[PDB]
Amino acid sequence: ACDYTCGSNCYSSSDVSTAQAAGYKLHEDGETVGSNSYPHKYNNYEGFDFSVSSPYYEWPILSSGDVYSGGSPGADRVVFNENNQLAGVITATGASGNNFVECT
Repeated sequence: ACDYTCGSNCYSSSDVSTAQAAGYKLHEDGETVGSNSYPHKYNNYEGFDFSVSSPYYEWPILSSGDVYSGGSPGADRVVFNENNQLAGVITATGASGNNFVECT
């Protein structure tokens, strides 16, 4: 089936790693992409039980299988810290307001 499921989307650990590495390479390069400038800090107002240390960053993960390069961010994100440890996979898909819900 799917390593991670974000609402309707199905992502495999390869998907997640392709998105995390990209994600992380810009953050170490002091760069960003798009109107809302990703990757950027993730706050954790949801209170997720992420066992890797903060701070956290979020990067769009796309259902198309493309690596985010500006434009529509989509509702799913990858969350990584400074050691490039995966915190988890979240989506805006299914929550109340700005809440994110964790992908399954």
